[PDB]
Amino acid sequence: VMGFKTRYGIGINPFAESAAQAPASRIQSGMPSILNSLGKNAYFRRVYVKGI
Amino acid sequence: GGKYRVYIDQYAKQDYFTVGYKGPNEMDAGIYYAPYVALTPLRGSDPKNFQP
Repeated sequence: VMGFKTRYGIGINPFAESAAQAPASRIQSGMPSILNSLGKNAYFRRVYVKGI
Repeated sequence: GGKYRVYIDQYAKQDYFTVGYKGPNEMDAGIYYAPYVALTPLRGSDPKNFQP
């Protein structure tokens, strides 16, 4: 019987959303989610391309 | 008095003492502890989840 295992977690930059003066409750998750970072991370931008 | 080896029953049920005799031979004790084996480790694993 054989296999393998890992652990590494995940997280984001505290100011990545750039869309608020401050986060709710003075405590949040650093783990990205639909309520935290989807479509909000200031470090990245996406553009679709068509018609080359 | 230099005569009796006094020990403490830390779990005495209420308050008492017992006086006893142990001579120089193992046959002068009145009681015997006869270990055969001890602390044989039990070791293995379950590979289905690989826990020890």
